[PDB]
Amino acid sequence: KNLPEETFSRFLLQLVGILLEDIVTKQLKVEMSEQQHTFYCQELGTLLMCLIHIFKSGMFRRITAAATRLFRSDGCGGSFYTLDSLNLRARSMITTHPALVLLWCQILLLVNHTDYRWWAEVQQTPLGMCNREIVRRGALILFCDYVCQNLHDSEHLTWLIVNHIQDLISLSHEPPVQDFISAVHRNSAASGLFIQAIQSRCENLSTPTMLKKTLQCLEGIHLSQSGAVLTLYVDRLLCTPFRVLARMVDILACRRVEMLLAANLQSSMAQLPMEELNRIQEYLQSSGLAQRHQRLYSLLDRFRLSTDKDWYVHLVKSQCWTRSDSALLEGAELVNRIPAEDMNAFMMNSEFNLSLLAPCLSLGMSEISGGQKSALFEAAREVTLARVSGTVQQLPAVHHVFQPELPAEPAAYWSKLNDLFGDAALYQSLPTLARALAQYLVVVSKLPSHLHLPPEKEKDIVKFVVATLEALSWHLIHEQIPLSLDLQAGLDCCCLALQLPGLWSVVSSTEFVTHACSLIHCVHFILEAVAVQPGEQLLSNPKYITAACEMVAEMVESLQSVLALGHKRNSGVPAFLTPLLRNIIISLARLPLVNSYTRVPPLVWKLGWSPKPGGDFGTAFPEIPVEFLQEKEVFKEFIYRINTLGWTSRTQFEETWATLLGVLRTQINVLAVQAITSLVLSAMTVPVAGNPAVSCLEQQPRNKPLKALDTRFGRKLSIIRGIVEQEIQAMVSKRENIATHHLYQAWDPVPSLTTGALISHEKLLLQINPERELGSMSYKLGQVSIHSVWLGNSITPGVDIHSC
Repeated sequence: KNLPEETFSRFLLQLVGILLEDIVTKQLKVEMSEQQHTFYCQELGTLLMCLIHIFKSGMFRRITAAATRLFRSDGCGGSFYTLDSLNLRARSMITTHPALVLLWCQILLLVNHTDYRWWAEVQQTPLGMCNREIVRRGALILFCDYVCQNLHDSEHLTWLIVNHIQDLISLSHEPPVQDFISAVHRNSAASGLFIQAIQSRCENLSTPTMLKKTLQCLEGIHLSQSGAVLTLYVDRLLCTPFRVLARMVDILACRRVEMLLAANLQSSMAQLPMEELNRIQEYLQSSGLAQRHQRLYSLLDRFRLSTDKDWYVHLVKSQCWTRSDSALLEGAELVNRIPAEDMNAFMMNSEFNLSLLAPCLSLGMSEISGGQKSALFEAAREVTLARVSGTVQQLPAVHHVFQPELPAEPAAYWSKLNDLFGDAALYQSLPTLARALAQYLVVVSKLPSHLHLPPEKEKDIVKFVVATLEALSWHLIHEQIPLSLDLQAGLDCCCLALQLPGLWSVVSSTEFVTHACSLIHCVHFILEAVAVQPGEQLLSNPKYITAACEMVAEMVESLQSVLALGHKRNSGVPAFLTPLLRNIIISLARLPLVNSYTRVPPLVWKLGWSPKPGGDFGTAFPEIPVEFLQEKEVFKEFIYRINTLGWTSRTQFEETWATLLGVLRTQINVLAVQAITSLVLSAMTVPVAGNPAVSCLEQQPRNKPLKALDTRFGRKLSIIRGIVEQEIQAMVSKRENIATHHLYQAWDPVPSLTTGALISHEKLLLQINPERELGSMSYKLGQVSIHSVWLGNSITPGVDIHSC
């Protein structure tokens, strides 16, 4: 019993199917002409204009409902052109005929078929092919105009804004995406999600044409979300050097303050917090930004006020025993001239600002780097490490590995973790205690032995890198991003404990199999919930150990594609983590829990190689035999795993030496003389020598140390140009050496020379040769100058590196 609805709708959807099995699968000069191909792809152009007139004009009522029960339906046992067969033909129509794959985008929306498998290939959700950007930007102007019509479905609003951010803004002169944004300004909860996306994509919104299109879309947003547009107008986008992009973000930030005070004073204070308001004004005084823009600074002072020995002690309490302020560089100097016999009585108290404890550590280092020992920096190492222990004392006894896929399925262990740890008051401390351990571990390479971390308190700083990175994965499931500056403060406590020789050794032992496999689940969870758009991947024994072992193989192949600074695939990571997350995937696959599997290239596990592991751990595979390396595609992927990964204790250095010499058909003679170059240079490195995480290749200045210094006027010369050169490298230089975001990371790996200590950056003031970009550390034909050949090897006319 065939309906007349049913007879006429199988005839127009299987005549789209005849025209598309030809244009793909027919030869272009054999069966058809070219004058006969001007008119064969032009009969598919006026038959898709007949199908979007029946579904839109509404006069054809019965024909619209018939297709929706068919594209959802399978074919009759294969007797029809079914809807998954018809759509394989069209994605190979992408490239030859890109004007007719924009007409097939507007039909699939119109039938209620918004299926996220096909809509990701056409938009590339995380030089170029010139004929796809008509379709990639053409299917995103057509996917917004379907969202704007029926905006009641919130499932389609939250997909297109979180994923496509750099594309949603850069189209804003278009009549279907101009209407998508105004409804977001109408909607209360849909406006707040648009503003979390730009803070991740500020690294690409700096070119002068991409920033003029944000301010026309951040022009008028909802009044309940004008407190998140005023922390974005001050922190990120106002420091642009464009003086009509610093002038047009003065029109938009003074206008948020004026509509708020004529509004209710009740709803606006819960919108812009009293602790969050003090953070903003500390950014403007240490910089010159308040004195540049006068109109912005007048409006924020009126907001707050509507809402002598022992005399000196009381005045400093007003900004420290409080909730939060923006006085941080100004707050840190006041604590200095407390009489220095009593810091802990006046710092370790009920509620001292822990954001006045982490910038307290930076200023007392500058005193030590030049001169006398610091009452700022000695007594604030005592305060930092006592608060770290009690939270781990608040943690339970026996630790189980974090699992974001099946969290409550193991046990009721996670009942304690939401009440003693999951409190929103205990969570606030974990990014204030997280800036604390970031600045303390850096200066360890240049502190005296009074100031190094204790050996008994060394266990409790290993256990606390594990516990603050699990509060980061717990908000992405539930609430939002943590703060995305608190994405950035928690993964700096983790990058430094893996660089020190003390803290890295404790993570390797048998007692910490649960704590080293939980930094692998939680750095793969922050890298996948940011880079991998929904419906993708990164690139294209108990269970948890091999679920931690398979996790590290996937992430290292991304450093080619995903986390390489400036790739086409790196538009999705917001580029303040590509310094941070590149240095941290290296130093976790140097663990003896993991390292044996990671050197095996991925073409091997498709082939038949799987011996048994045993090392009193999970995976202790032997090294790869020579017979697999005799193929080039199999041999190009083993050399990748050994250079960016480095090596370990000296027994593992001679294992890779014997595998390459048996290779020494001429396509594999070329690529293995280049693999012997890279093994010697990891014995040439001046710290740990085999770790590309911490270190880089030693270089020698061929310029001698100067004569113009060392006089009484000459010692004055060295202090003045110490301040000028040091904030250049924060702006000008390339940070090849440095992962973290901190300021005074001046580090040049020139050794002393029979090698000795390392020379600091301030002592080699003008030694570095002019052949090299500032701070960019690589081979550039001048690493060892012949000054340094003759005084290490006295000739003038742990590995045995002399052996190799």
